[PDB]
Amino acid sequence: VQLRVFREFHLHLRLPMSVRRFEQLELRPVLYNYLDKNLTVSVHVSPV
Amino acid sequence: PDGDFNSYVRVTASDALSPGGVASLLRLPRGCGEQTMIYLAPTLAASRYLDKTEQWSTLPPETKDHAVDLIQKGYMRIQQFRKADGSYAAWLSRDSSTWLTAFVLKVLSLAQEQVGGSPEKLQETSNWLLSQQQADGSFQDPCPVLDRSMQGGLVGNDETVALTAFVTIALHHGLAVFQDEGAEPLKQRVEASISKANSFLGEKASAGLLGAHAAAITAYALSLTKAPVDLLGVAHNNLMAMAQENLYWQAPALWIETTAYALLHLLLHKAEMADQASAWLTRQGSFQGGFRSTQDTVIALDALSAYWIASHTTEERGLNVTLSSTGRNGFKSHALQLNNRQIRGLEEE
Amino acid sequence: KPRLLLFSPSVVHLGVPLSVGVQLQDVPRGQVVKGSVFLRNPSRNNVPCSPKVDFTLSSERDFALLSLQVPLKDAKSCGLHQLLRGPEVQLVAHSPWLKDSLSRTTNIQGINLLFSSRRGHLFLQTDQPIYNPGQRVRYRVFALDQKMRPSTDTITVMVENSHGLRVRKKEVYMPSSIFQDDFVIPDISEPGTWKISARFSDGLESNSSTQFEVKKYVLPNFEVKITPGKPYILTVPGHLDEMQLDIQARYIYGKPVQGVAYVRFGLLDEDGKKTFFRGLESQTKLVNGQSHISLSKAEFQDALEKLNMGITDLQGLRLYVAAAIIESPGGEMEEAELTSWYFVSSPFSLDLSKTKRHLVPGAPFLLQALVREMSGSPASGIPVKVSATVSSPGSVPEVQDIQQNTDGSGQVSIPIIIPQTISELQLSVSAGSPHPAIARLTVAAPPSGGPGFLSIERPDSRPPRVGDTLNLNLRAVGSGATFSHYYYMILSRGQIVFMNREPKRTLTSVSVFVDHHLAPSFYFVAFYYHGDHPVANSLRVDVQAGACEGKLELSVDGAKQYRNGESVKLHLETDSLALVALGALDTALYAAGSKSHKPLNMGKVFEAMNSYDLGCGPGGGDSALQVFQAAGLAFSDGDQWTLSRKRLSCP
Ligand SMILES: *[C@@H]1O[C@H](CO)[C@@H](O)[C@H](O)[C@H]1NC(C)=O
Ligand SMILES: *[C@@H]1O[C@H](CO)[C@@H](O)[C@H](O)[C@H]1NC(C)=O
Repeated sequence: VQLRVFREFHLHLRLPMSVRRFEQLELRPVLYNYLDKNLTVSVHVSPV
Repeated sequence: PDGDFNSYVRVTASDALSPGGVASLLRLPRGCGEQTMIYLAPTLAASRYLDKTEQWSTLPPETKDHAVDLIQKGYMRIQQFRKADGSYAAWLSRDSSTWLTAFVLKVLSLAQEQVGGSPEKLQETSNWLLSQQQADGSFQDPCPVLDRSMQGGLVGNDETVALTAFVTIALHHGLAVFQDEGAEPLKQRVEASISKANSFLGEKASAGLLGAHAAAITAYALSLTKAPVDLLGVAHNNLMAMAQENLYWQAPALWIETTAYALLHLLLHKAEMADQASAWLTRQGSFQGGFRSTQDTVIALDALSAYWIASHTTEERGLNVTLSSTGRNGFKSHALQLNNRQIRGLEEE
Repeated sequence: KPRLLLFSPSVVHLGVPLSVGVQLQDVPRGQVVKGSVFLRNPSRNNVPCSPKVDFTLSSERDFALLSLQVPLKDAKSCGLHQLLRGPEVQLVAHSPWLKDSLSRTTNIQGINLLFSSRRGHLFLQTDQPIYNPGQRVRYRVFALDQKMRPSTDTITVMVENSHGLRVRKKEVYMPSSIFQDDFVIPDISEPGTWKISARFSDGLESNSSTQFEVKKYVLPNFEVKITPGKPYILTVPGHLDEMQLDIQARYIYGKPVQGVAYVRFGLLDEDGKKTFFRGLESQTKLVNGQSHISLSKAEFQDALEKLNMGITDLQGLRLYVAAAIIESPGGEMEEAELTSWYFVSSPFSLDLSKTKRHLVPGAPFLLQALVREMSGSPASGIPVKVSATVSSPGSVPEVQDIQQNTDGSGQVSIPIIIPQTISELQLSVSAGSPHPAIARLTVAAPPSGGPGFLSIERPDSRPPRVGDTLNLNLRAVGSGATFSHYYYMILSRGQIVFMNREPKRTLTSVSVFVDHHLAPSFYFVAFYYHGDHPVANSLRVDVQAGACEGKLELSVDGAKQYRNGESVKLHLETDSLALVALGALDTALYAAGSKSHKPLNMGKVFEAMNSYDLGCGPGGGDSALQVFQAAGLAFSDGDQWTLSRKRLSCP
């Protein structure tokens, strides 16, 4: 039984398998906007 | 220093006679006390050869029961020719013969696995055989067999030594069917008699100048009956010194009989040497209507069955490995074993 | 003249009952026979290691189907496992009537069977198809017997490494016919394919296996699929067709993908050597998630000439196309490859495996063919032309031409007529036009002077479903009408199932109810006695694959769309109390996996059930013994018998 899930507006984040410590990397989360209305959002990463 | 340590061990292990010809020997015994043996001996030899070689799958199951009933009738055939002391002469009125009693004893002993006959009757036959022993362990035949061409290689330069060896062979064959309890003096005297006979055979073999067939049967009798080290060694050395050359020795029945006896003796003792003898024997037996005399049939069939059962047997080919080491985690030793493990060359990690 | 028949499967599986059918032929009405039947080892001694089963026969009841157990304990007792060469056991039917009536040499009649050790079915399942190194693996194994019911026997699972080394072994005592277990892949495991096996403890050769690939991966976001316009390319010297492809990119949740597709072309040989064209590459955007590309004939020929090659060399080579699309503006890239675009000289195919061989003379010969597209679904409406030459029966050979269009699933049944006294038949089949697919078949007629022939006609040439009756028309051709009954039997999954007796009329019709214990195929063997000789014929019927014995419908009523965290109502329904083994799997795993790894569906179950069969070929034989041997029987009446199987697999 195929059972698909959807959000119509979501964040997709794909981290690598592993990263050496002290080595700079770049995160590229992508916003998907499948709604019918042009939007505007603010994106930030929670410090830790 | 703050790394992760892992260890892995992996142990990779890297690894006959045609049924129709032998089947034709099944013939219903008929005739006098000698003709019944004439018919039965190749028949029982053929039954045993097929039975041990597992060639029944090439014949209908009705053949097996027919052979069983035939052998039962043949065994019952000589029960009316038995004398008072189990002499088993050619006739009730005629006198007995040592070779005839030996042959009857051997056949009855070899045919006791299918039908249960009273061993107490076989005790009297063994007793009669013992009663004719001489001072040095030899035996004398009161009357020669009526048919001389069926006796095989017994006739020749020497006859007494071969007759004694054959009688000892028959006694050893009948020794297995002896009851595990009762008649203790009987078995003790049988052991003493056979030991004396092996001593005599070893002395004669050391003396040498014996016939080829006689030397072969004496060597086989010594090897089978647990001869002493010196006598067995000298007999074996005498036998191998007369080996000829895959061709070994339409061949005469004497050649077939001596080759079969040598093959059986050597198998009792198999590396690049029995193969040529077995191949020559099989080629000789491939002749249409081959194995003329009864003795050659019996001995060749027994030798070929023994060779087949010895050659086709396999080996376990097991393996065991144990690792022991000392570390901060106390002490621990670890054992792993591969084997056939239902998979040729099992590999473990 | 009186005879006692004896039928049994060719191969015995130890620990599973044997279906032995006995029959009495040409017996006076006043004779009633009674006896016993048992197995027997010929070598060790006549020690029957099987419970003797009695049978009573008479004129009114001249046949009886007995079930003969072969327990493991007795079979081990007789030394059947101590045999050196040849796993062969004998079956014997002993009755005092034989000696009393026929005055036979001995009252033992039987066959030389060939035992085996397979028994029951085992099915293995894993958590997911492809695993990351250092990730837990959960597997469960179900155990069933040959009757397809749950079993409580004891199995011994074992895992294997990619190199082939054993890694873990266990033994279980199932009370519920399911065994679940977990194990961890070592973190440093190299990429490869691991295998999990499971066999019955007693049965050495009753193993069953599953595979799962181990590979370092990150689960993808979208899947790329390349679809050729046609699954073949015509390299016939007359013309070369167009080469066109459609590449589609689709997110896992359904929405299309916006991005740029970069495609490269090349040649690829069956060995595995790829030769790319330094050129001919395509870089096109994706509209609605699909991009249409094609290779023109002129540019393809130019590329071929630049490679120092001609179009004649494209015999076994295939065009290999690789694509690596880049999503925009996400930036993620995914790759796809095609390795199934063969170069062919004919756009169709022919499968004459359904056609019988050495069929009887005097009755129509049905040629059955399955026209199928080159790497595709079976065709329909494609004309098939058959040229059948009936070779010299005493005069010059005569040819016939018959044309018929395939109906559905490619099946075509062309009834070429054959006269009596035929010598041989030569068949030239051509499917489609232009560029036809040509096949040939030669059939040799049976030797003359036979006691007759039996013709089994099937009015309907379509696979019966389950629960539908099947009608076959028996007829006797070229024989004397001295008998009174036709004797027929059914053989499904290697065991005799049915055995009956139909009276003889003009065009006798037999009806067999296709039950649930006959799937997925069965053999219909019928025969009759023309004096003192058997005349037999056989036939194979493939029951159409459909529903189960029971049922299980997992249905979620509503739309496919959902939202994360939602509650979903899952309904399960059966016909009795059952242990439903559930599992929900992501779909991006299939995209991640390099190679397809199909799950356990009804096809695998059907293959498992019929893998125990002993039948071989589509049926038919030159004599009765050949027919029975092809079917998988062991016949012995007293004058004829079938030689033992040489190996488990048919030639
Ligand atoms: C959203 O953006 C587009 C340009 O990307 C602009 O033309 C449009 O007016 C905006 N609003 C919509 C689509 O409702
Ligand atoms: C069972 O094991 C044998 C080797 O013993 C193997 O060849 C065979 O393919 C296995 N059967 C399966 C996996 O169904």
